[PDB]
Amino acid sequence: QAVSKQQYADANAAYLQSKAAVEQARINLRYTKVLSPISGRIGRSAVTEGAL
Amino acid sequence: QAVSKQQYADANAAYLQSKAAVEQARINLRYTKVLSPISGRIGRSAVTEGAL
Repeated sequence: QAVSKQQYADANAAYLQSKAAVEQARINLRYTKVLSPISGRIGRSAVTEGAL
Repeated sequence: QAVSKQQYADANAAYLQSKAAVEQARINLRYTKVLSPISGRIGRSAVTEGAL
């Protein structure tokens, strides 16, 4: 009873939001490495280095 | 003349302060019994026993 159910709610609420954010962060970081989907034969790179 | 006007003043002074305090005390006590404003179907008590 040291704290209202509301407070604990808001708390666990933010906690979930965070855990969410981190997972999304992790995924984006991982992609800073664009790997090849299949094993075929790649050709020209339509995208140039240092491009956006 | 058995006592200065000052003394009687200070006296009646405290008396009023008291009478004041009591009334305020009375009101707070009365508010400890949370009554229903109207009649009808009440819902879920968004507050649990023991909770502040």
